[PDB]
Amino acid sequence: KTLGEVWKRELNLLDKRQFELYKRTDIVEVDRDTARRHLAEGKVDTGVAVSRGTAKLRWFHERGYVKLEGRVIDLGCGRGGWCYYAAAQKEVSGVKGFTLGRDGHEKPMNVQSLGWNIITFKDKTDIHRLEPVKCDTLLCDIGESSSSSVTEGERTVRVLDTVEKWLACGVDNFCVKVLAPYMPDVLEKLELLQRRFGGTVIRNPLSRNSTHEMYYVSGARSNVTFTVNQTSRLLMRRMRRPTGKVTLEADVILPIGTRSV
Ligand SMILES: Nc1ncnc2c1ncn2[C@@H]1O[C@H](CSCC[C@H](N)C(=O)O)[C@@H](O)[C@H]1O
Repeated sequence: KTLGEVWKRELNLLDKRQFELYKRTDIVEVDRDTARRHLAEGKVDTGVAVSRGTAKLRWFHERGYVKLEGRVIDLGCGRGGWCYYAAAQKEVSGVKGFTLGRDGHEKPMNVQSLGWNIITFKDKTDIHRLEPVKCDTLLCDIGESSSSSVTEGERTVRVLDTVEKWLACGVDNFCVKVLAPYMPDVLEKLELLQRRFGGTVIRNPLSRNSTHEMYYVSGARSNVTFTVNQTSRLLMRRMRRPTGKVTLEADVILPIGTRSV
C-alpha cells in the first residue's frame, strides 16, 4: 500500500514498449562504448572500468555518502567494479571481494587499474553463509530484481539480515544496496538499522527507473520514510511522463599500475 508498492504494481502493468520507454526516461548513464571495446580486446592497462558499478560507487564516494578507508570488503563483487574503484583510492589499504561466480553468476574480471595488487578476489562464495570478517569499510551491491514485489522484499530483507552480521563486527563506513526500500518490512528494518548503526538510504542517479533500488550508506542521516517516498514520487512521475530522454556522461577512467613500496 506504500507509494512504492503502487509504483511496482503499475510497473507490471506496462507492456513491452511502455516498459522500454520508461526505463530510460530522464536517466543518466555513462558511455560504456570505449570500456567495452578495450575489455573485448583484452586490454588490462587502460584504466577502464570493468562494469557500470565503478561509476555508481564513485558517485557516492565523491560526495561523501560513503568514505572508502582502510580494510575494504565487497560482498557480491561480481566483475569487481567496486573493488577496482576502492583499490585506486589512497585511503584504502586492502580490498577483499567475494562473489558466487558460478551457475551463471559473473566471475571477477582481471584488469590492472591502480591497486589491482591489493585486491583479493574470492569466487564460489555465497556471502550469506560467509563468516563475517573485521573491516573498516563494508560494501555490498546485491539484490536481484523481480517482477514480484513480494520476492524483491524477501531478497532485500535477506541482504539486510546478512549485512547486519557484518556491521555488528564494527565498521566505520558502509554502502549497501537495498533492492526494494518501498516494501513495509524493509522500511522498518532500515529504521531499526539506522538507530543501531546510523546512516540512511540514498538514490543513485545512475540507477535505472525499472528498479527502486537505493543504497544504505554511512555518510548521511535523514528520515528513511520521507526520502524513500521522494524516490517513489520521482519514479511514478517518470512513468506518467515518459520520454526515453537519456543523458550520457563520461565513464570512469582510473589510473593504472600497482600500488607499491
Ligand atoms: N549470495 C551471494 N553470494 C555472493 N555473491 C552473490 C550472492 N548473490 C548475488 N551475488 C552476486 O552479487 C553481484 C551483484 S552485481 C555487483 C556489481 C559490482 N558492484 C560492480 O561494480 O561490478 C552479482 O555478480 C551476483 O552474482
